[PDB]
Amino acid sequence: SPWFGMDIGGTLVKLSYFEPIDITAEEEQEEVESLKSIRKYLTSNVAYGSTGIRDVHLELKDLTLFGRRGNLHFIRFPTQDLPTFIQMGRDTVLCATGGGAYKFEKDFRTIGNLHLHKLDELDCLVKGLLYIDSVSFNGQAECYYFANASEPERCQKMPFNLDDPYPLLVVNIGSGVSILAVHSKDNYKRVTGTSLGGGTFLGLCSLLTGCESFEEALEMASKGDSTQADKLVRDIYGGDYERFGLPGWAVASSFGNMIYKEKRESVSKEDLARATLVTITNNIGSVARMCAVNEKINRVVFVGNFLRVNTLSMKLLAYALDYWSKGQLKALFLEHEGYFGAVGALLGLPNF
Amino acid sequence: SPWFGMDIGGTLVKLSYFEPIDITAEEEQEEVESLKSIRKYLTSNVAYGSTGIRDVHLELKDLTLFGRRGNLHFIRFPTQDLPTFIQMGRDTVLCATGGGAYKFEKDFRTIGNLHLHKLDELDCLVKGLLYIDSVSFNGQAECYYFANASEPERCQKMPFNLDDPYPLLVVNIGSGVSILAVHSKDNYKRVTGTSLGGGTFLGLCSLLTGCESFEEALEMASKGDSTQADKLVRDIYGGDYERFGLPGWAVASSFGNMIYKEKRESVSKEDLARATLVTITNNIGSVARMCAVNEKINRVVFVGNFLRVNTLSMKLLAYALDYWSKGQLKALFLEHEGYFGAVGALLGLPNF
Ligand SMILES: Nc1ncnc2c1ncn2[C@@H]1O[C@H](COP(=O)(O)OP(=O)(O)NP(=O)(O)O)[C@@H](O)[C@H]1O
Ligand SMILES: Nc1ncnc2c1ncn2[C@@H]1O[C@H](COP(=O)(O)OP(=O)(O)NP(=O)(O)O)[C@@H](O)[C@H]1O
Ligand SMILES: CC(=O)OCC(=O)Nc1ccc(CC(=O)N2CCN(c3ccc(Cl)nn3)CC2)cc1
Ligand SMILES: CC(=O)OCC(=O)Nc1ccc(CC(=O)N2CCN(c3ccc(Cl)nn3)CC2)cc1
Ligand SMILES: [Cl-]
Ligand SMILES: [Cl-]
Ligand SMILES: [Mg+2]
Ligand SMILES: [Mg+2]
Repeated sequence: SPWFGMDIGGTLVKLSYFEPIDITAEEEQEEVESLKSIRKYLTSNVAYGSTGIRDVHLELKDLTLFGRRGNLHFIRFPTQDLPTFIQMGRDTVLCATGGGAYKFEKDFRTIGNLHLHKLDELDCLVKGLLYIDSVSFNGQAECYYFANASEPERCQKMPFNLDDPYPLLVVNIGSGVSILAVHSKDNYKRVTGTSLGGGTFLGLCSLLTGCESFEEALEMASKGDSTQADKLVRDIYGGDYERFGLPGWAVASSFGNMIYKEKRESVSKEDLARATLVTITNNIGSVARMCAVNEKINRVVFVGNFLRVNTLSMKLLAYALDYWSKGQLKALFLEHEGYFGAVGALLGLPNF
Repeated sequence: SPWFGMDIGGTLVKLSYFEPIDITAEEEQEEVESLKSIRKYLTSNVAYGSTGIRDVHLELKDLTLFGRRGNLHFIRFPTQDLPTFIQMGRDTVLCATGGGAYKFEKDFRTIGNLHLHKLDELDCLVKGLLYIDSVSFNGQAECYYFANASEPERCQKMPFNLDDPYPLLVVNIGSGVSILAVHSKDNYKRVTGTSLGGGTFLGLCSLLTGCESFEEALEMASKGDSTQADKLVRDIYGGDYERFGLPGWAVASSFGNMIYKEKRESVSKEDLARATLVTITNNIGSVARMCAVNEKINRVVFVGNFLRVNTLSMKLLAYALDYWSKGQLKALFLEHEGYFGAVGALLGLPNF
């Protein structure tokens, strides 16, 4: 069977596909035509239908997995379009994780003789993260941070070594947020979560601005000024509040200036998009900091797809975590941040 | 001079006024006419101008303060209307706290010979809270909780004793949120804060629903269904997620269902108001729980005016704190929750 790992989230389905490249002359004859058309279709296209996308830049090449060499591909599409995916299949062992592995279990079994193996979301995320970092990103670091995140004339992306990754606080920003504490390869726990995640950003931004996509929401936010909607410390005090170490630029009340009708009438869509992004991102960073202090962990890695093509939130997290922790916490990021559950699911295949 | 304590916040000015009731025959003759008209005007009216309100139900009667007996009155008005207040004064020692004590310092000194004494916000809140609880609410408890907050057929308001109030986690919900740890009468600290507070609720609700007042926002929210906007755990999994103790009704992504255009077109204003209230309140409770765990404090008291005439948020905080802490944290509330800074400022008067 084709080796696939699937993570069916509330918003996106993430798929990891291992394409063998050591196909002998005999193995190619023994392969069925449906298998050849599948492998050709996946490798000959970067867009699948109207909503499927292969993230070509993330591909791992010449990976040795399960005793074979191949390429590891990373594919995503909206969970809303899973019926189309299943219908394409109806006309194999599937290791699946995420909430949709349970919700859509009966749907996957409409594909005759298909064996669906639901795998623990926490196990898949941790095993997938540790595996990708162990094999590296084609010889480059999988993990990176923003060095000197306080000075913008110096803030630049730099590699970070996770060869001894324990302990680790994993902040998974999907539709919501889950916070995980990883103490060893076999000792990890879900600490807590918050409901203010990527779905909040996208849903609120759509209500406030009328944007029609995650990308359009980010483009609006890049042009906006969140201080037009937010009430800052200096709006309340007239300046910094030194007694409690609060700079004048710190947000005292997100959207707090929107209690005034005249300010609601002058704010732009871009301003509101930026204020939504800043509000959600700062809240995520603050919860991550509080959890790191309680878990006594100083390395905080952020995953999920809320940070995909989202350098604003990445740099805001790097700056905020460093600033508010007085330099005691480090914000870490991962190139394959959206796909670790799908990889971890694929890695559960030998158990069946 | 008239004995006043003032807390000038980003949204509301809170005023505590001590009305002496042991005025002798001689003292009444010696009083100036402007003083008599002030005392009569404050005690003969419950509405001052178009935006000032005296919370008559909070009045403390026959209080002995600074060697005199009197009544302690509690008055509020929007900070936006402070210029009108100052202009009424221009046609005394003022102990003032809050951010506006700094921002509007020069404005108060336009009142000739008026001495403004800015007092620390943390000192005023703690001293005011401990004082009011010490003198009781006219013989009734100042502090209360919601007993059996898990069962709605049993959840009822019940008094709580704070005669030995240490340690105490104070969660001050104004425009934003400040979290304080009180270890003794002279040992207390600001732990942290969050920018998702009452100003976020009011500002977002006004943007999303067009409501024109805090009261109208609460009335809309009482009629709404937050699950029309929020994505729940059961929306993602099809039910409860027992592996991590997450019930199906828990919110996985606030406003997360608003990523779908068809759901944005069917949601009502009341639903969005309720989702705003639930989102802000749950985030406040979660941050309070995390801070309580780190500070090793099990009594969490909520103050500010976000909870004024807001039983929904109070009961949500009581239920959530008890449920998510497995019964190890207790949500506490105070009748004079919006006025402790103003009282603490009034109590600083003998120092001048
Ligand atoms: N093309 C996209 N479409 C939708 N959302 C996107 C897209 N790209 C990035 N995002 C963001 O990524 C978030 C979803 O991240 P993701 O890690 O895939 O979560 P999920 O698994 O689908 N949901 P969950 O069930 O909570 O794990 C969305 O809420 C958006 O903020
Ligand atoms: N009549 C009202 N007008 C405005 N807001 C109200 C009113 N009644 C209750 N509120 C709520 O109370 C919150 C303000 O609470 P409050 O404790 O008075 O804060 P503040 O001191 O004015 N702001 P801060 O500078 O952050 O301390 C508002 O954000 C509303 O959510
Ligand atoms: C392994 C993995 O990634 O799983 C995926 C995942 O976790 N999805 C998910 C994300 C977020 C949530 C929300 C949440 O966790 N909670 C718990 C804590 N809450 C409160 C509320 C009030 C108080 Cl006073 N205290 N706590 C808020 C709701 C639920 C599921
Ligand atoms: C005594 C009293 O009541 O004073 C009144 C008061 O406090 N007003 C007030 C309320 C709230 C605030 C906001 C805030 O405190 N912060 C600090 C923590 N932040 C972050 C962000 C990211 C990360 Cl990664 N970490 N931390 C967010 C901003 C500021 C003032
Ligand atoms: Cl299974
Ligand atoms: Cl002073
Ligand atoms: Mg996910
Ligand atoms: Mg205040």
